[PDB]
Amino acid sequence: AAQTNAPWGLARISSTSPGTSTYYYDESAGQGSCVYVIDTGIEASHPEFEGRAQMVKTYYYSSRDGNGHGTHCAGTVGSRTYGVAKKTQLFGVKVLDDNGSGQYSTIIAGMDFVASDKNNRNCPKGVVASLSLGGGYSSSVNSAAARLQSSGVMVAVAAGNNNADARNYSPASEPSVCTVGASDRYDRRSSFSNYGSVLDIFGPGTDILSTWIGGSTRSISGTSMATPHVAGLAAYLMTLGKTTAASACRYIADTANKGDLSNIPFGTVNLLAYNNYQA
Ligand SMILES: [Ca+2]
Ligand SMILES: [Ca+2]
Repeated sequence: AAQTNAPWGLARISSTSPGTSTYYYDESAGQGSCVYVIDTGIEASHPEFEGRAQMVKTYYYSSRDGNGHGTHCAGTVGSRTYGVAKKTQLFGVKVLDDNGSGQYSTIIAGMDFVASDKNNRNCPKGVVASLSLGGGYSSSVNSAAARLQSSGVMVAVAAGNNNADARNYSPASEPSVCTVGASDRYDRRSSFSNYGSVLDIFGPGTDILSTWIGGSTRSISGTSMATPHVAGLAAYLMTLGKTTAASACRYIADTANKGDLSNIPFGTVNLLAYNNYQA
């Protein structure tokens, strides 16, 4: 399949080179996989989700996404126009309030929820969790991410937007998950992207068009706009049978575009998520 005039990030993950406009992908499109978006929620009614999104848990008074952040991230995973995995099932877990903030205890609960809840769901191609969030280092938060991974979920987390070593941020610094940095359309490390030895992979994160609340769309930037690219790619590869929840981050790194990025500090991987699609 080919989506012409795709958002640059989708085009980028299906090319060995920057500057293309077409997103090439296998038409299976992550069908039969499930991605939990742990965030501010998902506006499941957005036409772009085609009924494939639903809220499954909230830690606040409502399950509504009153911010937009979670809806944007979910859109990059699996919306029709803006998504990597256009036929995946999306599950919303609202651990962040409508200002985009959340307590560590709640974020941990949300992770533990997904580890259990997946057993109530029909996801024959496997399960992914996308965590576009984080704060300062916490062993408790890291441990929760490690548990979720261990339970058989592909966990992808944002590296953070501090232009610093991700070792001092959680869940970014948990080694056993997939820690995602951000790049821009000219293959530069995004100016804000964290870096460091803990990063597994980079994804498109600067000027990312996706879904927004009120049935709208907008372009925003962050390591968290890169995280769902990798989560969606994982789901896509899992549907294809190329890899598993336990091994997908490694597989993505194995098959990444190598050395294409600039302003990568010594000691940080120079690896850009790539679907290696051959028609
Ligand atoms: Ca290249
Ligand atoms: Ca890792």
